[PDB]
Formats: sequence, C-alpha cells, structure tokens
Amino acid sequence: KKYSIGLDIGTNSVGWAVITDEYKVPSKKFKVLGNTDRHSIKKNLIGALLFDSGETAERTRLKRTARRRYTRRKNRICYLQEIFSNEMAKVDDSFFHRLEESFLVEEDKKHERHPIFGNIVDEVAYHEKYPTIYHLRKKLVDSTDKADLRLIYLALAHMIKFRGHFLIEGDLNPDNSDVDKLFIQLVQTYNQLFEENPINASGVDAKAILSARLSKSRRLENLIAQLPGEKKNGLFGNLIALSLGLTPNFKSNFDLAEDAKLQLSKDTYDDDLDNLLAQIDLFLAAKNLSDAILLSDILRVNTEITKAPLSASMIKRYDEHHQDLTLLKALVRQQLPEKYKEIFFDQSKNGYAGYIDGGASQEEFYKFIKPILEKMDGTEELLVKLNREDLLRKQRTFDNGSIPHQIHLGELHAILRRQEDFYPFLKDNREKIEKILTFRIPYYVGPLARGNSRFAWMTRKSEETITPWNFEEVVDKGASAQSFIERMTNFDKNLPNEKVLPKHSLLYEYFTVYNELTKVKYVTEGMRKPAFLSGEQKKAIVDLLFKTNRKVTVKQLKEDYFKKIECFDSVEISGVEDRFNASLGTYHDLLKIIKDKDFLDNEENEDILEDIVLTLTLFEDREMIEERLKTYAHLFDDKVMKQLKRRRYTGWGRLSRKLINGIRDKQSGKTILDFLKSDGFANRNFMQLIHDDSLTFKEDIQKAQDSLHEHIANLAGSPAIKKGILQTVKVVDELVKVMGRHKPENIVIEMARENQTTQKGQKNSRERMKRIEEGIKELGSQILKEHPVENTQLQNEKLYLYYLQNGRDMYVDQELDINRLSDYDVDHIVPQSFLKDDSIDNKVLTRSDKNRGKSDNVPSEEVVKKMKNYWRQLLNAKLITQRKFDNLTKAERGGLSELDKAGFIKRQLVETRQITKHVAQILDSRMNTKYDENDKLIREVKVITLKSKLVSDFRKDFQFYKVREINNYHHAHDAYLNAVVGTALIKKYPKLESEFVYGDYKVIGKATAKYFFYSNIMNFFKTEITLANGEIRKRPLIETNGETGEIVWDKGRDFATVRKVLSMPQVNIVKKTEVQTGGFSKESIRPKRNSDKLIARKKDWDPKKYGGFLWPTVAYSVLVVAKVEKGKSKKLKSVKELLGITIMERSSFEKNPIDFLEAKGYKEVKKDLIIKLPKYSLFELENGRKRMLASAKQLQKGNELALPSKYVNFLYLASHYEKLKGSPEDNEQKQLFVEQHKHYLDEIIEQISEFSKRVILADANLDKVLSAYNKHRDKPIREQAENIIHLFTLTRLGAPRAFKYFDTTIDPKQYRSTKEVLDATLIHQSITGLYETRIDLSQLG
RNA sequence: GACGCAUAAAGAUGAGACGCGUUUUAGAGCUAGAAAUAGCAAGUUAAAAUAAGGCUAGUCCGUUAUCAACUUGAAAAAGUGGCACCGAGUCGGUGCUU
DNA sequence: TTGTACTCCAGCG
DNA sequence: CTGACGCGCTGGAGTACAA
DNA sequence: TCTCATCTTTATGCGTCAG
Ligand SMILES: [Mg+2]
Ligand SMILES: [Mg+2]
Ligand SMILES: [Mg+2]
Ligand SMILES: [Mg+2]
Repeated sequence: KKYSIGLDIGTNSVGWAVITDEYKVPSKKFKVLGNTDRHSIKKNLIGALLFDSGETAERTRLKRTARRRYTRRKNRICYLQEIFSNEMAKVDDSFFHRLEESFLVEEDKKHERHPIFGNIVDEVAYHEKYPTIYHLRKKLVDSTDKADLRLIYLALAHMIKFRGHFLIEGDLNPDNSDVDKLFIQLVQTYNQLFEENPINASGVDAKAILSARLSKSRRLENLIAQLPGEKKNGLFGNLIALSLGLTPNFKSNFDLAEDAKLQLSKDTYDDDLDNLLAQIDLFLAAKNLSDAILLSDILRVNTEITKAPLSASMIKRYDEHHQDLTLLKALVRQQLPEKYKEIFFDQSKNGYAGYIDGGASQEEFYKFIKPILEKMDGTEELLVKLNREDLLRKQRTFDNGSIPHQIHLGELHAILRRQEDFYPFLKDNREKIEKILTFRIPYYVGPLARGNSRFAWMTRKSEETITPWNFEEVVDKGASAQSFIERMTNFDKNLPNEKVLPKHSLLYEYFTVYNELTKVKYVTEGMRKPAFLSGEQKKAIVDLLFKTNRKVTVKQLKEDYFKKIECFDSVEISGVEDRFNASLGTYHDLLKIIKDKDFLDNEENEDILEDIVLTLTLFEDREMIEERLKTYAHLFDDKVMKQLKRRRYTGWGRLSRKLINGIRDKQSGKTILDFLKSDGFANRNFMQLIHDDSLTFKEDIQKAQDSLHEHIANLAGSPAIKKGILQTVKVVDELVKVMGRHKPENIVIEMARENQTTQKGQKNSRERMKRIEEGIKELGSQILKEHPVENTQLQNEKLYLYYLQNGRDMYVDQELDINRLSDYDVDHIVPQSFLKDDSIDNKVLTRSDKNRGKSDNVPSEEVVKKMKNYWRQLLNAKLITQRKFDNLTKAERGGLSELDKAGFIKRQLVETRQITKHVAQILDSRMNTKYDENDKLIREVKVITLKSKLVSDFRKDFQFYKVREINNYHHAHDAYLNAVVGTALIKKYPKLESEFVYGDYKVIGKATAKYFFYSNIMNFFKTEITLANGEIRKRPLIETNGETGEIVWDKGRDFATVRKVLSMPQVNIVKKTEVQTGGFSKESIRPKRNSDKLIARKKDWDPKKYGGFLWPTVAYSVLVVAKVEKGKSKKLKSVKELLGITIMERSSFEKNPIDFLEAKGYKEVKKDLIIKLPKYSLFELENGRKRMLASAKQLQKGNELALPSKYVNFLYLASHYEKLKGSPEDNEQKQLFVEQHKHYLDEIIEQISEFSKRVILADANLDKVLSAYNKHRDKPIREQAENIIHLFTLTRLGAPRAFKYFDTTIDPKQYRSTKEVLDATLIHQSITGLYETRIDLSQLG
C-alpha cells in the first residue's frame, strides 16, 4: 500500500528508489512486449537513469555572433562593390566577377585565372612592384599620381574588410598628431601662456620615456633630470596629468584658471575644460600629446614623414624579415650545411619552412630555432631580435588586435584625398565610404530583423531597408535602447504584471532603510525592556544621520543622537550589527550634484526625481540621456545638468513602485512605506504588512497572481537545468504510474545545501578590500597610497585583478596602467578549450599581445622561470592561492595532460543546486493539487529536502561506504539511503516535520547552533555515542516515536534489510537514448584528396579538388533491410546493416526516407522495417552480454558489474589508509580488518576476470592485467588497492578508456564492429527501465 | 524553507566588434637532366568561404533545450503494462486473479 | 576486396 | 512559549596487415 | 580577446513570514 520515493539528482544522473514503511524495496513481475518469447520479467524498484549533461547556449551564441559578423562583413564588401561598380565597368568590366571567382580552380573558372589584371605579365609586375598590400597602401597614401582604379578598390577593400577595433572613442588623427616632435611647440605654448618666459632647454621627447616603459615613475624623474625643475606638480607640459590621468577626481595642482577635478583625456576629461570653457593652449596640446603617446605605444616608429604609419611599420617588418632571412641563410650555409634541408625545406620540423608553409606559430619557430643561433657564431643581432620577439615577423599576426580603427580611417581618408581629383565619383561619395568603414551597430539596438528573429527587439520608424547611411533616420534608437533593458529585467514577484525599481532609486533606498530601521529596539536604565523606535524618533535619526553620512555605524548613533538628542548616558541597541546594512547613497550623490537639500527633501518633486533616476539607470549614451533629461531644464541650471548626467547607475531591485508606495490600505489609507515610517507601536516591517490579515495588502497580492513542457519553458536561466528537471519529473510520475496511480506519503530529495559554522561562514564571506589590504600590507607596497579605492569599485573584475597583482603584469615584469584597462587582457590560466574554470584562481590580468601569444596552452616554461619569484612573492602574501600557483606553474609538471582534464567542475555543483531547488518546487506544486476553503494546501505528498552531510555521515558511520569507480549503482544506493533517512527522520520527530518538509517552517552563533543541532539529530541511529568529554552513552536498541509507541528503527532487522539491498545485484541502470544534435563535423578543414569521405564545403565545391570537412557526427542509426547491387556481374544481394544518418542528412532522410536510401545505393527497401536507433541504444546478446550503440560503426559496454558489498567496503577501507581522521581505535580496527582480509584482493581480481571473460571479451588485456598483478602482488596494500580501484575502468559501463596499473598502461579495446548486434535482441527501456519492449532482430530479414 | 538588505564565492542569458587560424586559387621558379630525381633560388601577401544551406528575402535565421516502444492525433497532446510469498549474479521460483 | 588492429586527430584568443 | 535530550569522461581517420 | 547590460544558486550577518 503506502510507499515512499527517494531521489538523488545529479547533472548527468538521477537516482530513484521505492521503499515501503518496512524499508524494503518492492519487486514486481513487469509485463514486457515485443516479438520475443519472454512475457514477464522480475524487476526491483530501485535504479538510476544516466544521461549526457545539458550543454549551455554559450557556444551557440558565439557561433551565431560569428555568423552575423561574417554576414555584415560580406555586406560591407557588397556596398563597396556597389559604389564602385559603374566606374569599374569602364576600365575592366569583369574585375569583381574574377574577384568573387578567385577560389575556383582554373578549369572551373569562366574568366582568366589571374584575378586582378587578367593577364600574367601585369600580375607579375604588380607583385614585383607591390610584394604586399602595405606597399600598395603606402604608395596610394603618399604618392600624388593617378593610379589604376583596381588597385584603389583593392586598397580600400583590404581596409574595410580588416578594419580594427573600436575601443577608442576619440578622433585620434594620424596625419599630424603621430609625430613626437610636438614637445617643442608644447613648450612654446607653455612660454606664451605662463607669463614668466622660461628657458626652453628641450631635451629628448617621449621616446626616452618609451625606451624603458610608459609610466609616471620613469617619465617624471626623466623630465625632471633633463630640464631643471621649477614646479613638481605644475611643470605644465608632458605631464602624467596630460598622458595617464590620476586615479581619483582630484583637483588641479597649481591651477591657471580654476581648481577642477582631473582625469585621463579619453572620455571623462571633456567636462574638465570648465576652467576655461565655463569661464569664457596647454590642454589642446595635452590632447595632442596623449594622442601621440597612444600612437607611439601602438606603432613603433616612422623615420621619414608619411600619412600612413601603419603601412610603414609593416614595410619595416617586411624589410627586416628579408634581411634576417638572407643573413640566416648565409650563416646556416657557412656553419651548419646539414641543417639547411631541415629548416628551409622540411615543413614539419617547425623550421622556417614549417613557419611559413607548415602550421608552426611564431613562438614555436622561436623555440625551435633559438638553440641554432646560440650554437653558431655571428647571431648576436638575431638573438636580441628573437628576445624582443621581433625576428622574422609576419604582417598578418596575432598581436594586430591592438591597432584601432582610426588608423585605417585616417589612411582611407588620405587615399580618398589623393585620388579625389582624378576620379570625381570618389569625391562625390567620400563620406559614404568613410561611413562604410566607421559604422557599427550599437549593442542596445541588436539585430536588424523584421519580426522573424527571437533575439531581436528593435523598432523602426519606417519600413525602408537599413543601410549605414540611413540608419539614424530609420531605426528608432530610443525605444530600441529602452527595450534592450526592459526585455531583460525581471518582473516583481508579488506583482507579476509590472516592472521593478532601479537599485539606486530614492524610493527603493527609502524603503530599504525604513524596513531595516523599523525593527531597531533600544534600551537603557530608564525603562525595563527594550522598545521599538517611534516614527518621530525614526524621522529624527534619518534626518540627523542618514542624510549626513554615506555609511553610518551604531557607534555614531549612540554618541551623536542618543547622547545629544533625547539625552541618555548609555543606550544598548538591538536589531542591528555594528554597521547598518542600508544607506541613502543616492541622496548623498544628488546632494553633492544638485547642492539643494530642500529640493530633495520636498514631497511634491519626488516623481521627477524618480523618472530622473529611471532615465539615468536605463540609458548611458550621452545624447540619449540629454534627450530624455531635457524636460527638467526649467528646474535645473545648465551647469548642474552638465554635472548630473554623468551620474551613471546600474542595477535594479526586486520590488515595484505600486507595491511599496502605490497601493493603499482601504481602512488606514497608508502605503507600505507610510506604515514603515510610522505604524504606532506595532512597528511592522515589510513581511508583516504582506502577511498580516488585518491590512488589505494581502488579498490584493493574491488577486495580483497547463502541461509540463510549457511549465518548463517559462522558467528563466540556463537551458541545461531543464534537462535534469524534465528527467527527474518523468522519473517521478513514471514511478507513480508503476504503483497503480497511488501517490506516496513523502518524496525525499537530496538537496545540495550545507550547514557550516558562523565563524567559518563569516571568514569565507568577508569583503575583498580586507584581502587586498592585508596582502599589500604583507608585501609592503604603496599602491593603495597612489591609487585610493573603496570596496565597491572592486566589484569590477579588471580593477580587482589589477589590485590582486599589485599593479604589475605577472607574465612579464612591467608596471601596468590603471586607466588603460581597456587594452589589457584578462585570460584563463587553464584555457577554455581544455577545462571550464572561471574561478579567481584561474584568472590573470595581462597584456594583450602576451595573452594572444599564449594561446590554447598553459603559459610556457620560459615565463615560469622568468616570473616564478614574483609568483611566490604573491603566494606567501596571501594574494594568490596554492591552486593559482599550481595552475600557474603547470608547465613545469608536464603542462596539459589527461589527468588535468579529469575531475569535477563547480558548474556541475551550481547546476545541481539550481536543478534540485526547481525539482522541489515543481514536485510540490504537482503532487499537492487539492485545497479547501480553510486550509490553503493539503499535504498529500510531503516533499522532504535532506542535506548531503546527513547521508554522508550515515554512510561513514555504519560502514556503508561508496566509491564511484566500480559501478553506477551508487546513485540508486544514495537514493535509497535518502529515502530511508528521510522517512526515519520524519517518523522519529513529527514536530521537526516543519524543518524538513518544503513550504513549512518552525516559528554562540545562530549558524553554529543550527550546525550542532543538525549534527546531534543523527545520533538516534547509533547504538553507542561518544560525547565530547570522551565518555560513552547508550540508547535503546529498538527506537520508538516517543510520543507514540509506534516503532521507528530496529537496529537489528532494519540494518540487516539495509545491508541486504546494498548487496542487491539487480539495479535498473538506464542510459538515455538520445538523437545527437549540434555541429555535424569537426571544424578543421582538410586539404584536397582523392578519398570519398571528405564532406563538401559547398554545393559546387567538389572536395576532390577543394578539400572539405571530416569526422561527421551521426544523428542516429537506421536499420535497413534491402538488396545491394554487388559484383561485376551484378546480382541483388539481400543484406541487413546499420547506416548512419548525419546531421545535415537528418532533414533530407526525414523528408523522404525511401529516396534517401535509394540514393545511397540500396534498393527494394522494406519501408516498415526501418528502425530508428539513436545513440546508446541497448542490445542484448548471448550469456547476458549487453552492448550500447555509440554510433553506426562503434559499440559501447553495456553490462554493469554487481560487486558484493563486502568487497566494496574492503576496497574503500584499504585505500585512504591514514586519512580517515576518526579515533585511533577505529583506525586500528580497520587496520586489522584489512590485514586479516588481504585475501579479498585475489577474490576481487577473480570476480573481475570472470566478469570480463563473460561480457567484456578483451582477452589480451585480461592476460596483461593478470600478469601485471602477479608481478606486483608483493606491494603494500595502499598502492595495490588504489590500482584495483583504477582497474574497474575496464569493466565500467560506457566507452572503453585507457587506464593504468602500477607501471603498465593498458590501451582500450575498441568495439569497432556493429555486425553482431544485427541478430541481437533490441531493448526499448522506459524512463525508469521497468517497462521493456524486447525486439528480436534475428527474426527480421 | 521562503522573503528584504549587506558581504561573498561559483555560474548563466543577450547584443555589438576585433585579431588570427584553415582551405582553393593568384604571386611565370632556374639549371643538369632518358630519371626515379639532384643542386640552386624563393618564402612575409591578396581574394573567396568559414557550419551544407532556408524562405516570411531580413545587413534575418540555421550547433541550447525537446526525443524509450506501441495506439489515437496534422501537430500540440492523450492513453497502454495484476497481486502476495520464498529466494538471489544482473533476476529466478511458487500460489490466487480476470 | 573485406575485416581487423594500432596510432593519430580534434578552431582559438 | 513552542521543537530534542548529556555533481564527469571519444568517435572517426589513416596506415598497415589477416583472409 | 574586448565593450555593454541583465539575472541564478549557494554561504554567513541582521529582521520577518504562526499559532
Ligand atoms: Mg547527492
Ligand atoms: Mg589566455
Ligand atoms: Mg550518486
Ligand atoms: Mg541535444
């Protein structure tokens, strides 16, 4: 009759078990279907479902964004071809046609094989005249002659296609500001404006600063040494104020016009010209010098004047590459003649032939070639150029991500200015071409769809086609940027039909303070008991404290209000810690801006304040903010408007305006904030207003308030959790279907919450400012002195990593600049391609080029010996952890390896937590579907949420040990123990039912007391318990309910029962059969070959001539019974095989299976005999041997070894020999137990041998492992038992993997033959696997 | 075991961009050569594609989630499988029931 | 001409 | 004034032999 | 790799949600 459900939910696995009130697992004769002779199968009501983990949409999003970027780049090229087409038809009408056609082979080309000129001699002359594209670019920028229009198009097409980054907002003109000689007119301007006529003893320019590094600590001392110092902070020229602005908004030092705050001249210094622009040049020349130092950082040098410095630098790279190539060839011919064939001809040994023609990168070439220069003579210049990473460089290389788009814009503008006179159409539409370069769709606009994309949100003023020239007059940008945010913020939970407040709203902060404040109780010698603060007292302390301090402690309250106002000698205050958690930060910000306290304290003007904050939180683009905020121009002056629109806010709360201040009680007439301001002597906080039935907010909230799949689709978050939710819900209701539609008494779910100590929790959750402070104090730096910061700005991860590394890069030894974090790079230590780890222990802030070089690898050995001292210097300063140092020094230990990949990631933990919480929610809503007028919900099924510590202690205290390496039976065992502990706990203490059941509630540190309470609950299972004094205590061997004589736990029969079912051999292990979805093949593109296995990259691109993809992914296999035209004298041979349907043939096969099968060469196909066989399809063979269908040409292991529980306990006990950490008598008792039972090892190996000879059929590996055991049978028990722990990989269900013994490494035995399963018995297992449909495939065909 | 705030950690979702990488073609290889080839020279760049493709034809979409078998249903979705006892090598045996 | 067995391959910052 | 008890883990390509 | 935004689940501090 009555029964219970136990669940153990994981990311790749759900465990399930059915128990009775007697803790026994039921067993039934389940009916089986199919054409087989079997009609009934005894199955046990315990098992586990296994499935592949759900993938996140990160990779799909990246592929989609790459697709859109490629489409828009092609559209840019199409616009340029359209704007050139009519003039191009005059000079060579087939130029663009050949340009599209360059990929095709000569016999497939319609035009001549030479793309540009259409004839060989002119093409050779072009390549001799312009070896690279940068020759052509520099020639078109610098020369004044009329060039061929084809070269013009090639130049601007190369410029538009590869356009560079958009991280710089300013103009950054390279025509005149790129020159470093501007120091001399800077000091002329200094002499003119500063009326003292100083001597302009001009020394070296900023190149002397850039010789070592660009920083204040070199520039200031260098310029003070070069010219005599007359004013340290007021030298007025080439300052750090003009180049790399200060960290705070500090006032100007030795001001000329006014004292105003200073910053970097990128985007926040435009409002800092109010010294003169608000009262009506060194600052214009300061902008020029900052632009100059940016260009000299980005670009090396140009000796001869030019308007295209990037092409000049590329030309210098080409010339130095040619000179070094000639020198290297001469030296290698003269000194090592035998090595020339390897370096310059063998393209697989990472030589120069491997660096151009092969796949070797720049650093691999440097590391292979570096010993060659050291052993030969005359290679000193090559050695220093290699140490600077400047030897034999290419032009298209990984560090070209740093050059901004403004350099290409200036070069494009120079080309158009040179060529406008000869071609009038260039001058007619110059701005169109510059717009084709410079246009970029804003992130707040998104895709430009027309109602056919689920990712688009933009609205448009007109239905015209969107071009970069008419983007402003078609796309309504304001509503698009609004809907960029309103589509992403959540609704209010209590009021589901309207939006939440911003975090920095004055109403939200007011509600937060008045919610925290209204429960503060004060006591003194005056009266007997603490009393709540009255509304007048609350208003007085808010006006006296919270509007005068951004952050306030209780000490200031005690010594300033209660000492002075309503004077008392000493007051004790409860309800708050040392610091109030709420603060009126926005009030202080707007008081600092507006300079009108009365304006903020007014009640009538609260709505415009709210809309101002809503605007300032929604929008961030400058024109947009002033567009919305111009309505308030009749209250605010122009300067205070220019200051207020800078106050950027981000973050939104959880409640709505109607909730906190819109709805009113029908009797009292007060809002929720009105009650928090004053509620008489009740002083009710927010939860008390929303749950007291006296106030009328409650039923208003209830008036404010279907199949399973749509109940899943509407819940937000990652789609990966939906897989686990759906699988476990299907498990649950299938189990209810199994037991005759009867609901359980209770469902026990193993939830991943813990309990820990108050001190431990507070130590693990302290603010990161304390971390930075004690680390910097330990290493004794002064970085915090020069760059002040608070705890709030460390939320930004780049600034946090900058303070973590003590202002320096930790890959190379140079000082970082805090104001230029846009170009520095945050990289993962263990790369994203290998292991998913976004922890702070895996993140480095480094320079961009050094990250781009360190690609898809652990940082190499050389940088480890370079910076290993600084890594230890940060390690002992508690700024980086031991895991961070281990990952940083991973290259010393062999680098990337198979062992490094193996392991559990924290994303599994977070995903499991989200899953099991949602499972508890959905099962509670589904199982309890009935209610009455008086009781709001009937507890038909009590969902019980146990924590992992209780079940872990139950396993570790009664020798029910688990390891994951032998079998997947541990999930079912964990589910069973979950159910047993849950039902025994809910039966032993009926008045703790509200603690564990979902939706119910009960009423030294609090967490410490709760942790001890949870620890002391489990003791009633035990027979003898040792108290903390070391003295034992007894409990009855039969446990009872206490309030009733009903019996809850027999330490005899029930322990025998729980031992019986943990040795239970038949456990329903089901691998979910899934049709594969995703990319159809591996992304690597293989060269041309005569093989037929290459996949065509395009419809007209034959892979025999163009290459293509390989390694296709099969969606599912299909059993086909048909005739094959075999033989030269052809006859129709009837035959049955599997055929793999790939991803791109899935739609074609589903559209018409018959035509697709005759397209593959089959004929006379039986239509009704087509069986869809997905991945992990289960088949059954002789002697109970089961094979899982991995693919159409590869099988998998499908049998599970049911090892006895005594061997499992012995294997867990023999390993972890000296790390149990119990008591010495326990440790000794396990020691003698494993020493007198050392013969269990041979029994385990005999069991493994019998199981493998039965179902695995890897005889060679079996002889190998028996011989290797017989070699190492005299080893200590620890290493042995650890290696038989590894040994079950051979017998583990799944794919055959490579394990290892003591020294021998066993290669996997692959089942690359799906011929045997064609005469097998196909098993169609249900979600729980209890219902089966066995189809005998030998009767087919 | 839920909610508001403060401090954490570990993760998700969407948009806009950049730099490489891979492939085919173009960048006339020379000499000795019956040659299988050998010697020498050269190498840095460009185009096109970057999921096949799809139709509502947009500067849009196409790698997440869904998916045992059978009977209905375009699909959505609905429905289909006795119990008790004694045992255990992946489940077996015995006894009532329509 | 068809099955096997052993080793290598796999977009990324 | 409330209850008790001292979370994982490979299929396909390429080359080389048995018939 | 960069720049913008929005969330989620857990761990502590405080308050609260009931009869
Ligand atoms: Mg668990
Ligand atoms: Mg990196
Ligand atoms: Mg488990
Ligand atoms: Mg899928």
